[PDB]
Amino acid sequence: ARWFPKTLPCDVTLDVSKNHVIVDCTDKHLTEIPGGIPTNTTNLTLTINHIPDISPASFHRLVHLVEIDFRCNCVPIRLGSKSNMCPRRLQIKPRSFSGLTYLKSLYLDGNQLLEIPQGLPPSLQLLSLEANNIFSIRKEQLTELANIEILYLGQNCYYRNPCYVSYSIEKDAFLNLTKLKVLSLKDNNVTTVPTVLPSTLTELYLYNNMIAEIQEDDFNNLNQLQILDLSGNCPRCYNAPFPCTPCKNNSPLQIPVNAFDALTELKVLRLHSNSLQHVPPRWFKNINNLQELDLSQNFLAKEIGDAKFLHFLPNLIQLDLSFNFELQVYRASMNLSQAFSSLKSLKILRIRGYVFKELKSFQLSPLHNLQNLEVLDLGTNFIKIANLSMFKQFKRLKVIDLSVNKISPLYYFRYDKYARSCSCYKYGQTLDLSKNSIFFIKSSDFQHLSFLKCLNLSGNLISQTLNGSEFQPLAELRYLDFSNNRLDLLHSTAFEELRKLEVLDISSNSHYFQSEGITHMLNFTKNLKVLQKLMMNDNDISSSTSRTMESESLRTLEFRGNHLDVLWRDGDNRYLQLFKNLLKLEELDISKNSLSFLPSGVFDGMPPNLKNLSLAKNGLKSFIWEKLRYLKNLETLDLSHNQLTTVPERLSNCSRSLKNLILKNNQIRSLTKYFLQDAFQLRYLDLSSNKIQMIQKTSFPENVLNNLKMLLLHHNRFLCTCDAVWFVWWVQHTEVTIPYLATDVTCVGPGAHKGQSVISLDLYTCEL
Amino acid sequence: ARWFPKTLPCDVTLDVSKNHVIVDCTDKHLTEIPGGIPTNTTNLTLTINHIPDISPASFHRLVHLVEIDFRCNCVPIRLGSKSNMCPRRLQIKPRSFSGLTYLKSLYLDGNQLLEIPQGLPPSLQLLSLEANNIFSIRKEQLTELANIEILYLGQNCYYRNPCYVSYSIEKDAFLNLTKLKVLSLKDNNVTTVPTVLPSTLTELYLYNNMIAEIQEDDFNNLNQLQILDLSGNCPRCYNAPFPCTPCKNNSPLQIPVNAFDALTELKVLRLHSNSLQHVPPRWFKNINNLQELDLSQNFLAKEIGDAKFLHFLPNLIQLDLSFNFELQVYRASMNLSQAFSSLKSLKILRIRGYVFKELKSFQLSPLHNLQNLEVLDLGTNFIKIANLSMFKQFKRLKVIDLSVNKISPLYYFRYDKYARSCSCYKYGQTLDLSKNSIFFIKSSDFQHLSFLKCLNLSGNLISQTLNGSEFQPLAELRYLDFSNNRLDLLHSTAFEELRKLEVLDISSNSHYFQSEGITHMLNFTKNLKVLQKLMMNDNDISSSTSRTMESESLRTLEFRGNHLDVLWRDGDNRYLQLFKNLLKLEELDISKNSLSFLPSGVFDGMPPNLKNLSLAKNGLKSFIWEKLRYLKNLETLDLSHNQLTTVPERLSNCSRSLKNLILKNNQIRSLTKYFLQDAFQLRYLDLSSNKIQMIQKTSFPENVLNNLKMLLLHHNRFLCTCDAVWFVWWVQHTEVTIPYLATDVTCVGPGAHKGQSVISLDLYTCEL
Ligand SMILES: *[C@@H]1O[C@H](CO)[C@@H](O[C@@H]2O[C@H](CO)[C@@H](O[C@@H]3O[C@H](CO)[C@@H](O)[C@H](O)[C@@H]3O)[C@H](O)[C@H]2NC(C)=O)[C@H](O)[C@H]1NC(C)=O
Ligand SMILES: CCC[C@@H](CCO)Nc1nc(N)nc2cnn(Cc3ncc(C4CCN(C5CCOCC5)CC4)cc3OC)c12
Ligand SMILES: CCC[C@@H](CCO)Nc1nc(N)nc2cnn(Cc3ncc(C4CCN(C5CCOCC5)CC4)cc3OC)c12
Ligand SMILES: *[C@@H]1O[C@H](CO)[C@@H](O[C@@H]2O[C@H](CO)[C@@H](O)[C@H](O)[C@H]2NC(C)=O)[C@H](O)[C@H]1NC(C)=O
Ligand SMILES: *[C@@H]1O[C@H](CO)[C@@H](O[C@@H]2O[C@H](CO)[C@@H](O)[C@H](O)[C@H]2NC(C)=O)[C@H](O)[C@H]1NC(C)=O
Ligand SMILES: *[C@@H]1O[C@H](CO)[C@@H](O[C@@H]2O[C@H](CO)[C@@H](O)[C@H](O)[C@H]2NC(C)=O)[C@H](O)[C@H]1NC(C)=O
Ligand SMILES: *[C@@H]1O[C@H](CO)[C@@H](O)[C@H](O)[C@H]1NC(C)=O
Ligand SMILES: *[C@@H]1O[C@H](CO)[C@@H](O)[C@H](O)[C@H]1NC(C)=O
Ligand SMILES: *[C@@H]1O[C@H](CO)[C@@H](O)[C@H](O)[C@H]1NC(C)=O
Ligand SMILES: *[C@@H]1O[C@H](CO)[C@@H](O)[C@H](O)[C@H]1NC(C)=O
Ligand SMILES: *[C@@H]1O[C@H](CO)[C@@H](O)[C@H](O)[C@H]1NC(C)=O
Ligand SMILES: *[C@@H]1O[C@H](CO)[C@@H](O)[C@H](O)[C@H]1NC(C)=O
Ligand SMILES: *[C@@H]1O[C@H](CO)[C@@H](O)[C@H](O)[C@H]1NC(C)=O
Ligand SMILES: *[C@@H]1O[C@H](CO)[C@@H](O)[C@H](O)[C@H]1NC(C)=O
Ligand SMILES: *[C@@H]1O[C@H](CO)[C@@H](O)[C@H](O)[C@H]1NC(C)=O
Ligand SMILES: *[C@@H]1O[C@H](CO)[C@@H](O)[C@H](O)[C@H]1NC(C)=O
Ligand SMILES: *[C@@H]1O[C@H](CO)[C@@H](O)[C@H](O)[C@H]1NC(C)=O
Ligand SMILES: *[C@@H]1O[C@H](CO)[C@@H](O)[C@H](O)[C@H]1NC(C)=O
Ligand SMILES: *[C@@H]1O[C@H](CO)[C@@H](O)[C@H](O)[C@H]1NC(C)=O
Ligand SMILES: *[C@@H]1O[C@H](CO)[C@@H](O)[C@H](O)[C@H]1NC(C)=O
Repeated sequence: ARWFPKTLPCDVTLDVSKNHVIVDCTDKHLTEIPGGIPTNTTNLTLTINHIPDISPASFHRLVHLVEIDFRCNCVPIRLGSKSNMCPRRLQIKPRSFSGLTYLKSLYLDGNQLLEIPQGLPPSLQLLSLEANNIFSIRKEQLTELANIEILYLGQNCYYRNPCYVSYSIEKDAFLNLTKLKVLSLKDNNVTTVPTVLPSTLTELYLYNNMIAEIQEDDFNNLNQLQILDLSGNCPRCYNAPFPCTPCKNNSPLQIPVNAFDALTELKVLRLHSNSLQHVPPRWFKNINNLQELDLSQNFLAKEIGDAKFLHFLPNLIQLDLSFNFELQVYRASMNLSQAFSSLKSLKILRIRGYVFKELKSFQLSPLHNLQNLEVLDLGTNFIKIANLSMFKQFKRLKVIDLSVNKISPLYYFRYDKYARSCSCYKYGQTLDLSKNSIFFIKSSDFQHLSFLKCLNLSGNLISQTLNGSEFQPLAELRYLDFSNNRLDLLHSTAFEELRKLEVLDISSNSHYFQSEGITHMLNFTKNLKVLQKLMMNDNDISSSTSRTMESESLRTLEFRGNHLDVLWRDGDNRYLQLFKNLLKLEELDISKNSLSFLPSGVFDGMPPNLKNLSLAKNGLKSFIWEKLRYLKNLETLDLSHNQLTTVPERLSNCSRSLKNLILKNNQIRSLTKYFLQDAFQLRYLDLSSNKIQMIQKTSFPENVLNNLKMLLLHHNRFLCTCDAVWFVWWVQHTEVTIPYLATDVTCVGPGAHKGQSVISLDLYTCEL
Repeated sequence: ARWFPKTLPCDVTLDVSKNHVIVDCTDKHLTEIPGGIPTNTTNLTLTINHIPDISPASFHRLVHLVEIDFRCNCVPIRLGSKSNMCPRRLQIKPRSFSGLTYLKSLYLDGNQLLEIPQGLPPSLQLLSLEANNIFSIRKEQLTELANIEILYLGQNCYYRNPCYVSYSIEKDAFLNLTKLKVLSLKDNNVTTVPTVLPSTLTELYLYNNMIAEIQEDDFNNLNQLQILDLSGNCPRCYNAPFPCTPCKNNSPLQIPVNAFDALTELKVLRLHSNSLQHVPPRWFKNINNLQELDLSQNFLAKEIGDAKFLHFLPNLIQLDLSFNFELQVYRASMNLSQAFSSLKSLKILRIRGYVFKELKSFQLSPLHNLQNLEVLDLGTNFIKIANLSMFKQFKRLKVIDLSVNKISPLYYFRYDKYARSCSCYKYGQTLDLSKNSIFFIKSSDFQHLSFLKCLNLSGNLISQTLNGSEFQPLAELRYLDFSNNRLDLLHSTAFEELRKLEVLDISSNSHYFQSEGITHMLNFTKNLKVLQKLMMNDNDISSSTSRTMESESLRTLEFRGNHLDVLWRDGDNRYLQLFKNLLKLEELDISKNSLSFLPSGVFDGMPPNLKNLSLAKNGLKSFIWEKLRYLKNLETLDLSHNQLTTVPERLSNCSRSLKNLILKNNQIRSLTKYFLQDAFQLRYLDLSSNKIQMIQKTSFPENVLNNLKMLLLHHNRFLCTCDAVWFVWWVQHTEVTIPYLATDVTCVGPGAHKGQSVISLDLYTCEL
């Protein structure tokens, strides 16, 4: 179909709507900028490569460039790879970017640059220089950036990329940048807030620095500021998973009471990890539109009980007061101030790491009349006693998170959560009791909680024989996550009281299935009349008392990580019809079941409307492809990560309906003579990570290839001799999507073509 | 330096003491018996091969053969592999074994033979024909076996190898075999006990058959019988993991009261899975020397309460009454008859699967004065309540097994446990409480059990902050298995009360290490003054409050399955000396820790007496070999299953003490010019499963190679051209142990030599 093959090692996407010709060369092991890049290229990306220098020859013909994303070409030694370390820093010669008069964005992050690149065009609106060795900002170096709007200079002096000296900023360095909206000097060893900053700033990030005190003048002219982040200045270092140095004498970040007076348009204020002991109400005197306030990782345990500053925050949407506990005090109860009732517009409230022994209904009374409250997160508190019926006065809430607690009958601790690199809530009211010490359950525990749509009891100590009476009040429940427990299916009436249950997860409940002679009733699904999805993964199921699983509604069953090779032992025909009576079953995942072979009767004993079947990671050494005729509605068949050596003689003769066939990571050395002859329903074929040497025209007919949405042939043992004249010509001139063509579709031999891509091959010698 | 290379594909071991020249060809993918087998061969083994026939040419010149082990050459379709199924049964032509006048043993198991091979020598003492299609025994066919002593004919007609008809045995078929000591007709569809059997029988096995009734005459002349096994005749099929057909009307195996009268020398009687409801005392009237009695998988729950037959068994050593529960009764208590006190010589008593709610001290009173009692196993009983202090009257016992129970504050079910294929008890008194519902522990729980030397609390629900007061009475404890629990190391005083503790297993206690911000005190080892081995595997440890683990006695630490890549994050120098203060540490396993690279300071921060270190399954892309100089007492270094591409330039310049280096399963394509030059201390090197093409004398000097105990070079990409002239010659003429030489040390190329072994290569063309 194509007259000229695309030999460039980059993915070229055209977007005529926004007029962008995008060339993506991300992680293509390039030591030079490749030749033949389109002249109309607007967005050129060369991220994760080993190009040692940039010169006027680099973007000589690409005058229409609007963005250059030249990131991580010489990433610092500690942040980057150790197998392929950068020998020398990126060298930018003069007049490299001056000729590109249309350049709006330029990312030169992770390149070990010592200074700000000079000679940049006046049309540049965004400049990113993160993870470099630029630790001294001078006014003369910023003169070229007259029209810059976004400027990232962070991660230039911190534990992962040290500079061994304090960050220096000349007085009024950013002042004459009259269009600067976003400025970020995060993770830089900055000692004072740089002044005078331009009034047009909308976002300012000075987090994870050595700023010990804020002056009252530091933000006197930032009347258009929306986001301010002064986190990690005098940090709370208890259990920090990174080198953490707190301020001397355990003092907090000293912020004057009138420091935020000029910030009338402030929406987000992040004071995370600042060792604050008090929050003065005077801070929020002129801040009426504050929507997000993060006060996590401070010493505000006593302040949570008084918190007079909450009366000055009626438009606050998000409030975070996590990990504020007194280092050596295990409180008896949580004391929330009555001022929390004045937070009329609050939707999310997170108070993790408060650390208290007992939660009571009256302790959450300041939160009763907060009509817009959606999320109440009291996780990681080590709560031992909590009457779950107290949440009957919180029916309007979407999520009630009590995860990681001791109730019985990396986000807040990571150094930089916005670091740049080179679920059942949709069902309704969720009550998360995951990672808890609940060992026994009864109907009275879930009393007055009939409104719940999802209950996550994952990671608990429940080692009970459920008989259909432990969740009687949970009538509206649609999702129950019972994973990482010790479910004992002695009675087939387990879970029957949950009549509106659509999804049940009983994965990683292997305990009773590991010991011999224990009764297991897998026929418990018959009583659940509206169950759509069931997961019983990693349960090590090798035996069952019941021979059949019945259900008139189940559409998806995940039986991964079990021992169906033991149940379907050759000669034992008892469990071959285990999934047959699941009449509406469309998806069955029976991967990771040690099935070296499939006995006769497994295909006949499959349900009638089965569409997607996965036999992946089983170690299958043989497969009777002709047996796929029994599976009349088969669309997807996943046989990845197996030891299969051959493909069927004629795939169309094995299955009339098969659309998607995944054979990746197998021992296939050759395809049959007429493999895809008349396979008209086939739309996707994966033969990657195999040992295929030759592919002929008869095996891949054109009428079948043209209907394919994608064909994967990468990581194969292709021999590129004159016998492979058809395959090399077809691959080069086809319009079929074949991923990784110019990076992992390689000739293993003969001699000269070893390690060469098939897309850049020229077999003119085979026709003289 | 051998003069003639050993090209035979079998391991030839010489034993001049017993004149045995052993030739082992087990699993060598042979389609013919290989040529050049030594003439003095006594023991020839050809197990797991595809040799289609045996003829007089097979053992023509091997006249000194005392044993032929020709097993699993045509294994039945259901028992064997499906990728390489046998096309036709093994064909034995006439006069194949008649010429071998010294043949004493002949195993022809798993070959689909239809009849007993005829023309065998008169010197044969053992003949095994298991897993074949011989289901009709005639007297004329056993004429040739006049001097046979051992004869296995089982597994010829069962679910894994059916015959579709009952097993037929002619009357007095084995009677004239006047030397027959062992006879086994197990798993054969046998309907009646064959009569008259020869009086010289010492062992008889008729288990897993259709014998519904025993006649009083069946064993009237077996006065020399020691072992009798009539198990699996009228079996108990509840939760059987194999096709199980019980006798009609739930009737047991009908055994007359005087059936065992002539068995005066009987030592072992196995009546497992016979659906017995009563055990008449009259059975053991003339059996005074019975030592083992297996009555498991029967319906003897009520009989355990009366058991008058135990008065006729004073010399019984082992008694098994497991899985005798009434299918639908959960008893309140265990009722053991007072007749158990008359078992003076009993050492092992197993009563698993009795199924009862509460164990009380007085219920075990019949076992108080049994002075020789060593093992009391009451596992798989679902016991909910049991005062552990009751075992104070059982100090003499070696093991008290209460595994798989509900106590809170494949052997019995496999078809044939003797099927032929093609721990802390040494410390002292063990109390096994594994796989139980114990969620909380205190000193009073282990009161009066100071005598215990090992306590296995593995697989329990303990989610407690141990502070050194939960095991105060356990003063003599040397081993504590606390694996598969939820250990919370809040206090560094955990386990300190166990002062004589030598081994501590806290593996698979990942729960609290998975959630952020939780305090973890790994320095708890300092208080344990005699701890020799500590295992903290699969705990997902990514953070720690303490920076150093201290111990003046710990010799072995297993830290597998953790996140040392997170603790030793580049730039974070805080946990690099975590294992340094473990001064007597000789073994450290830090495999499976996601360590793609080792930061600088890990080697310097290692303990001084570290002998063996494992960095296996880490995904290591690079390794600074020169850093091994810090580890001055290093003998073993295991870097298996990693992504290392190169070996050091000079291994001698890296380590002066390294004896064993394991580099299996890596991406090494070539060795450095002078790799093992002057590395005289090396005694073991593994370079198997790598991509090495060439090995020259400069990289592998002979003075260093000759001192090696073993050198593994299998599964490599060896190119066998004239440049590899030295490697092929050395490998052919060396006495150094290289395993898998004539099976997996193969030439990948060029053309002609593809798939050929290097041992059978002839490079005479490279020297003309
Ligand atoms: C962040 O900036 C501070 C400076 O504001 C850096 O601190 C300084 O770091 C250097 C190098 O580690 C220290 O110098 C050394 O001092 C020792 C002890 O006197 C001496 O033996 C060495 O030869 C060397 O001179 C210096 O004392 C230290 N100053 C202070 C006040 O701490 C810090 O390294 C920077 N961190 C990062 C990650 O960039
Ligand atoms: C080795 C034991 C294997 C298995 C055997 C179960 O058949 N037992 C068990 N299997 C599993 N997975 N968990 C447990 C927990 N405890 N038990 C013992 C047990 N608990 C209850 C009964 C009921 C007794 C009363 N019965 C009736 C009640 C009235 O309407 C008719 C049934 C229901 C079972 C019988 C019983 O054992 C005999 C278990
Ligand atoms: C997110 C919480 C992380 C961590 C914080 C503590 O490291 N807490 C915890 N870490 C871990 N692994 N487990 C648990 C279980 N409960 N808690 C809460 C808790 N329990 C006890 C105390 C004692 C209070 C009294 N104190 C005494 C010591 C001696 O001088 C007198 C006071 C000992 C600790 C303090 C405390 O939290 C403040 C845990
Ligand atoms: C090509 O470069 C332009 C200019 O940098 C990118 O434009 C940004 O697009 C996003 C999404 O529409 C906007 O939010 C930004 O405001 C745009 N930036 C500027 C400076 O206009 C564009 O995304 C790039 N194309 C691709 C595919 O990455
Ligand atoms: C070689 O064959 C002889 C004869 O079958 C084997 O001898 C048996 O050895 C075991 C101990 O290993 C004794 O218990 C048997 O009584 C011996 N049988 C006979 C008939 O004497 C010998 O083990 C074989 N050698 C090897 C290495 O397998
Ligand atoms: C065990 O022997 C019995 C006969 O004693 C076999 O039973 C017959 O099997 C055939 C084939 O399935 C049936 O047509 C007969 O009706 C069966 N007869 C009876 C009485 O059951 C049985 O198949 C044999 N089993 C094995 C595993 O060899
Ligand atoms: C809550 O804390 C305040 C101090 O911040 C204290 O005065 C008050 O008594 C506390 N409330 C309760 C119920 O303990
Ligand atoms: C739990 O709280 C409910 C009221 O919400 C009450 O009826 C019930 O008795 C309480 N249960 C316990 C065990 O305190
Ligand atoms: C339950 O919580 C666990 C974490 O504790 C999480 O992995 C899982 O996805 C949750 N369940 C649902 C349905 O979201
Ligand atoms: C269900 O189990 C509970 C708790 O053991 C019990 O009270 C109840 O009677 C049981 N109901 C049935 C029908 O088995
Ligand atoms: C499950 O199977 C058992 C027999 O093994 C039967 O008694 C029980 O009624 C079955 N349960 C259902 C829901 O079909
Ligand atoms: C087919 O089912 C598999 C699971 O077996 C799933 O991962 C895949 O997304 C499904 N594809 C379609 C098109 O439904
Ligand atoms: C398979 O192909 C053969 C030969 O054309 C034909 O006889 C047979 O009916 C086909 N079966 C199916 C299911 O297509
Ligand atoms: C033990 O069982 C016998 C019947 O076998 C019965 O007579 C006796 O009362 C039982 N003992 C107890 C304590 O229940
Ligand atoms: C456990 O038994 C001992 C006697 O061996 C007794 O002193 C103790 O009180 C008992 N404890 C309980 C909880 O029954
Ligand atoms: C404890 O029991 C488990 C099985 O429940 C076993 O794997 C482990 O080896 C036992 N511990 C010891 C020290 O033998
Ligand atoms: C140890 O913990 C127990 C509770 O398990 C407590 O009674 C005791 O006072 C504690 N001792 C110390 C020294 O902390
Ligand atoms: C463990 O370290 C903590 C500080 O992190 C210290 O308080 C405690 O004494 C240490 N324990 C031991 C046994 O060294
Ligand atoms: C590992 O070290 C132990 C001593 O701690 C030693 O006995 C053992 O032989 C070593 N393993 C190997 C493979 O050398
Ligand atoms: C050992 O290696 C170091 C580092 O490459 C090198 O400087 C030194 O010369 C080597 N030792 C010898 C004896 O060559």
